[PDB]
Amino acid sequence: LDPGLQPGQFSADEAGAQLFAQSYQSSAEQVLFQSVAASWAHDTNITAENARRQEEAALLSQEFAEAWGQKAKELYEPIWQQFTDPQLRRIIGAVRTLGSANLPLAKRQQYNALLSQMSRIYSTAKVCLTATCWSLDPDLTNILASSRSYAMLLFAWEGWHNAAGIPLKPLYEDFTALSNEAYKQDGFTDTGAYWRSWYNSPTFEDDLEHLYQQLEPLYLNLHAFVRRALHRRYGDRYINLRGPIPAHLLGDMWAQSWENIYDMVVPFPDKPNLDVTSTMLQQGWQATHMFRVAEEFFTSLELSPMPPEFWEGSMLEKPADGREVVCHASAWDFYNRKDFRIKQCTRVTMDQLSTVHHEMGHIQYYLQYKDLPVSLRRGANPGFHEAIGDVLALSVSTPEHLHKIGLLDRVTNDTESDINYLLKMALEKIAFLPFGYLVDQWRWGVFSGRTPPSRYNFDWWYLRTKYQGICPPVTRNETHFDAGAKFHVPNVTPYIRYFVSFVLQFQFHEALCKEAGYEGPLHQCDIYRSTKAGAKLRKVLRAGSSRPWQEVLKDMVGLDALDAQPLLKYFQLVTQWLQEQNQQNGEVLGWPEYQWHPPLPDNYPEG
Ligand SMILES: *[C@@H]1O[C@H](CO[C@@H]2O[C@@H](C)[C@@H](O)[C@@H](O)[C@@H]2O)[C@@H](O[C@@H]2O[C@H](CO)[C@@H](O[C@@H]3O[C@H](CO)[C@@H](O)[C@H](O)[C@@H]3O)[C@H](O)[C@H]2NC(C)=O)[C@H](O)[C@H]1NC(C)=O
Ligand SMILES: C[C@H](CP(=O)(O)[C@H](Cc1ccccc1)NC(=O)[C@H](N)Cc1nnn[nH]1)C(=O)N[C@@H](C)C(N)=O
Ligand SMILES: *[C@@H]1O[C@H](CO)[C@@H](O[C@@H]2O[C@H](CO)[C@@H](O)[C@H](O)[C@H]2NC(C)=O)[C@H](O)[C@H]1NC(C)=O
Ligand SMILES: *[C@@H]1O[C@H](CO[C@@H]2O[C@@H](C)[C@@H](O)[C@@H](O)[C@@H]2O)[C@@H](O)[C@H](O)[C@H]1NC(C)=O
Ligand SMILES: [Cl-]
Ligand SMILES: [Zn+2]
Repeated sequence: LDPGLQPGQFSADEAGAQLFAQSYQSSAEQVLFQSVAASWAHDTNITAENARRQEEAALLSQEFAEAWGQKAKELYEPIWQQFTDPQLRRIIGAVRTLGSANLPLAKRQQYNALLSQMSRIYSTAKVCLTATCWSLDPDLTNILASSRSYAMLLFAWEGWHNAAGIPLKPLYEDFTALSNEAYKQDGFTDTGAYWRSWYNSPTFEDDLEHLYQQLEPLYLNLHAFVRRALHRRYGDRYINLRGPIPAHLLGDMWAQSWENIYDMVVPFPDKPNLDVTSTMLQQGWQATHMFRVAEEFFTSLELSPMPPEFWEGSMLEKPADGREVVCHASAWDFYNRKDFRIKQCTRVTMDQLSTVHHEMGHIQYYLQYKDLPVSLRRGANPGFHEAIGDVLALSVSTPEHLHKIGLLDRVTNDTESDINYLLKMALEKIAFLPFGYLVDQWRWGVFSGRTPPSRYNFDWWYLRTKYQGICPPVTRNETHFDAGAKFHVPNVTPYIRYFVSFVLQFQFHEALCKEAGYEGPLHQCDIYRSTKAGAKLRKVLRAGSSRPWQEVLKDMVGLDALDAQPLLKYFQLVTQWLQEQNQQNGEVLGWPEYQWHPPLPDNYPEG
């Protein structure tokens, strides 16, 4: 560790703790910078030499975290919990938490190499047909989205899960043991306990379950309606009206968003076509247009534009040269208050437009809290950060807004059009809920030891069937590691944040619409050009993690807890309509033939 980056001396009392805290933050910026920079170089240009530089950069950050971590515990361990300043207790609480830096050197290197290898495996895996091979993004993504051929979709689903999942498994086991070993020395029973403590709610798991119970009837009804629509296209052989849906027929590799099958489920096809992708293609929209249009929504609210550094630095398309990259969208803060970037392999579609807004939301957060102490540059909780861009995307997807931006010529205000719109949004928002809830339930069980390696896939599919009511379209066994085929698992980044954001964003939407002075139905609200709504959103963004998230929420929304009510209110019309339709069609809500799997196509796997 470079001498400048090492800690000096401070008094062993609260007043000393304040100075320790101030100096820690000054040094940390450079170490965060070189780390993030080394990660960028690798993720935008995957090579062994860049991977090695990233591993070296991570080692340095562990050195840093060790020096300052041990210093905080040297001075403050028996006394920091009774400190009078609660904002101090949060940083000294953090700095005394070493994480992987608790590992001896050889295991640090093993830990860093594992993250590097798992990430490379997920992002360079391919499905080969003969000579040629498909990558996840764009090739397999476009197949899952626009093929309606049962066999083709199955070849893509099976291919990807095998390519990514199988080689990840032995590495994921080693990672889990090293991860737990590290956080066990910080006082947590396991890494999962550490991840949960970010929400600082002693009753987090029960609060989540009580939320899910309110939402589950909305999913069951969406599920049944959709299952019926599929049965009409695929037939009685491949779809069971009383069983789970095959996991490859919902438009998405993880069946996590159902937006791509909108055309099969749209109840009133004679109204305006709310999927706007084909108009985007016809008009010749490119990535740059999508980002500029996103930016302009932000600036309409009197929030910040993207700085020159973002446009010069960002990667907005998959590289055309001979270069491999991590294609999973991501937003980047370099912790120097100047450099902020998005890395997205942007495709020209309506959902990608929402994703552009999603990522730009992360950046806008960075732009607003950049003058705060580096430790306070986070969301109020991780769910806040994930909700910002989605909030705006709610206004952007409205037919009234799509008209303003030239993507929809008709603009009708009738109950059939509302049901079309609300159903489309449910395919994106309601269909995600079960998946968003289950990923970290799986991962928490793995970290606790409840799910050992011999049950990784057993317990994944139990949860997948339990919550989503889907089944794998081919037989799986414990050699498969289907969880590993989802980005966030091998990239070791938590998921519960997405479930929290899909609820929170409707709470934000309701409050910003009210502040904008908007009076009609909540699902028709567009906050475009509302400076008042902007000022309110800005207060949350500039606060960072300096105050408890319960208080930040209260000031914005009037409530100090997560609440499903605004989401229910938003969807109320289609919730009532879907119930009615399923009764009238004699549907069964749920999948009581839980053991059912579809047969293989006759010529599997040829074509
Ligand atoms: C789409 O249409 C709805 C419904 O509009 C209402 O019913 C229709 C059948 C017609 O008869 C309309 O003339 C009638 O307004 C619109 O929602 C409605 O918007 C109005 C005005 O924004 C709301 O009236 C307000 O009510 C509040 C009290 O909550 C008062 O403070 C205000 O003074 C104001 O009068 C009305 O509540 C609202 N209706 C419902 C059921 O929520 C909607 O605006 C329209 N959408 C678009 C994009 O034009
Ligand atoms: C499209 C979005 C990408 P994201 O912006 O949340 C992406 C996911 C990710 C996480 C770690 C490494 C690399 C990427 N998150 C980010 O880029 C940011 N670092 C999130 C952030 N949080 N605080 N500051 N920044 C995402 O993954 N969405 C969920 C719903 C999904 N598609 O499963
Ligand atoms: C991808 O990364 C490699 C390093 O892994 C970069 O290659 C270096 O480029 C510089 C300047 O052009 C040379 O001086 C080095 O000798 C190169 N290293 C190697 C191992 O070849 C490369 O520039 C990166 N590509 C892009 C587009 O950024
Ligand atoms: C797990 O399954 C592996 C491959 O899958 C099998 O073959 C495919 C083509 C399907 O038809 C399906 O029935 C089978 O699952 C096997 O090679 C492997 O032996 C299995 N693993 C164990 C431990 O038995
Ligand atoms: Cl999280
Ligand atoms: Zn995100």
